[PDB]
Amino acid sequence: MNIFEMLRIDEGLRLKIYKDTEGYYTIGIGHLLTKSPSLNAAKSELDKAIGRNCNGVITKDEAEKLFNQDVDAAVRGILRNAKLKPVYDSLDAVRRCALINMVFQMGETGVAGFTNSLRMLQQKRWDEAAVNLAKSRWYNQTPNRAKRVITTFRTGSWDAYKNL
Repeated sequence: MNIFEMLRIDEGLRLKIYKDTEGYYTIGIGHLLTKSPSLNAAKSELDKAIGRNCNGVITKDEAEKLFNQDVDAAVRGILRNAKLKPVYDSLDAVRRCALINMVFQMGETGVAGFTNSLRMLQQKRWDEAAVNLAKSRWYNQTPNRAKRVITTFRTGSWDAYKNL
């Protein structure tokens, strides 16, 4: 398993504009288009993103292209972030994937807000950190996904995704 396979399990693939768990306009593999309530604003962002007139629909090809960009941006954001970088560097390969997953879902900013958990992950206090991560809006709003990510941090293995 790798980051792409992991995210693709968590996000799914939709070739038509759709709404977030959050109600936001999205397409592809969890590519947020706009936080704005207009389908029209979303359509406009979509065409801007792809470089063609899409009329709200893309190909698999285009979806994966956006996906490659989003993953690349997530990793680069982590590396540029003063709070994130140190944690990332301290982690093993599997756990690194779990941090990347969080960043992709919630953005650099959102994750950098989990001060106490970050501290515990750096210290390699896996069980403690898993309990602290669960105490969040994130876990209450998307519990099955959060619990997959959390197990990943707890165990350092891909078991949560084996099932799936």
